[PDB]
Amino acid sequence: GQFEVLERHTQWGLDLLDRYVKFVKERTEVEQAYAKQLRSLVKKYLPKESKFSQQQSFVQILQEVNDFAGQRELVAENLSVRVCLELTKYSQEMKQERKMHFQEGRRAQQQLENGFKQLENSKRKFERDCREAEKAAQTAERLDQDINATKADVEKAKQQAHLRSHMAEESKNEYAAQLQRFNRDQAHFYFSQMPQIFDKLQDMDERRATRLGAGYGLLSEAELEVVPIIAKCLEGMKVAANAVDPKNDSHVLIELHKSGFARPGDVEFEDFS
Amino acid sequence: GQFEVLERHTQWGLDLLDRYVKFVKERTEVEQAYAKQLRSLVKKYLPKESKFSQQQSFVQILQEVNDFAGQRELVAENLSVRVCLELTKYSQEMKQERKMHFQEGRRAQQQLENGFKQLENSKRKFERDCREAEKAAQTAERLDQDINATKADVEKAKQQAHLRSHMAEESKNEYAAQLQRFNRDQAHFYFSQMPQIFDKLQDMDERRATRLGAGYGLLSEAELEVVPIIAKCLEGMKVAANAVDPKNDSHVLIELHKSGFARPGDVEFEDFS
Repeated sequence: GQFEVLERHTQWGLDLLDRYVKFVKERTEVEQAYAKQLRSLVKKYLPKESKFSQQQSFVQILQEVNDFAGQRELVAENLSVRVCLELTKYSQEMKQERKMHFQEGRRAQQQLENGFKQLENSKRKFERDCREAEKAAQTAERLDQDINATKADVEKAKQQAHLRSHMAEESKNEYAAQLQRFNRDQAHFYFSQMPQIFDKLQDMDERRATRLGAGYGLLSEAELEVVPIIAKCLEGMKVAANAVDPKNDSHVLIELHKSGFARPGDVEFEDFS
Repeated sequence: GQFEVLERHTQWGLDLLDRYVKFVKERTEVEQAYAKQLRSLVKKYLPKESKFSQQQSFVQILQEVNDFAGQRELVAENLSVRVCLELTKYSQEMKQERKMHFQEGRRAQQQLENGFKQLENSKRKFERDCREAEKAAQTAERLDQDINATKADVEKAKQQAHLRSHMAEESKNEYAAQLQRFNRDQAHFYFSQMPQIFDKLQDMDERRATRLGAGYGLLSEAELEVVPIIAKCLEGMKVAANAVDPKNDSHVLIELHKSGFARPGDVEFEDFS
């Protein structure tokens, strides 16, 4: 009974494993689609004038957003490897080890069942043999009481009875031996054989569970790894914004252009006379 | 000259403003599409068995990922407000203030140009008036030298000359006054009038530049604001993974099910005889 339960439960353990793997695969894809659009966006507004801080910082910011997208691709990459690829391989291993333990258990059950079939046939053969001996005893008996039967009639019927009696005895002994044989095997089957199989499944199940736990961890671990650089990115944007020097951009304007500011002097008198 | 340059430059300042606004709007949309898929994902694997830590932590993790999506929506929300909405309104204000300063400048140029047209007409009228006086002087002169002309011929032609001479003098004075008038205005135009307009455009431009700088800042500021909760989210996932107690889940299994583990005893002997 504890066999069918472990069977459904260990299968459930692999199913959950396979779902987590599936959940991370999609997380990976969702993450990548995002980074993609982030790249595209940066492409769309980046320079196809660039002397003023205003136009400068905007580039520096587009740059850090572009780096940020890089970090997200890094997470999608690591998860895809440390989790999906690895755990998918590991789920295949455990799916197989599980199969092996159950085959060993089934073989154990089959060996005992075959023992039971032996028990059965010997009991049956004992029963029928008992009936014959009884039917042959009733016959010999009745003639024995028939004062008109001959001594030969009694002798013959008695022979058949003694004969069937011995056969029932022999059949009884094989039934008995078989019973003793079966009971020991069954006892041993439940005392050590099944417990030993249960241990293996408990061991494997616990290993998958622990490994599934580490898989859970890789989800947050991949995020944590990129935390520092994402912080670098954010700072890079904060400095860029504070780099915008409005009063100085003005200075730069009335500079490269001033050489064209002509201040016309007084118009002259046109004496025609 | 410095007018047309400031004209193109201040327009460029508003254009860059409008591009940043545009860049953030899309960032907002890219961010939202991401959070959406993140929500959908969590929906897809969340519970439509839940007694084992393994199934537990997975939910707790799906929960924190779901919260994470919330934080991203929060950023998309804030940017959409503090940047897009606000700066779009502000770009409209500055587009209008800019228009106003240039109209004031154009009016200044038109007033001077109209002054020049006055100068011109007076010069022209002086020139033609000079020629007449000259043509009339050559006529009076020639008759004056003609010993066969009469005194009347000379007198008449001289009258016409003196007359045209006075008209040329009067026209000269109006040309002169006009010149003095124009030169002062032009001088004043370039000394104070245009400088005063330039200041206003410099002031406005610098204000848009500074404001555009703050807009740049809101990009990183919105990220920083959610940094703490995103950290909470990551921790929530790390604990969940470390909460997976494999050895204890086993315990929970051979519990709610054990009441069904029947250990069959010895089969009994069937004495038929």
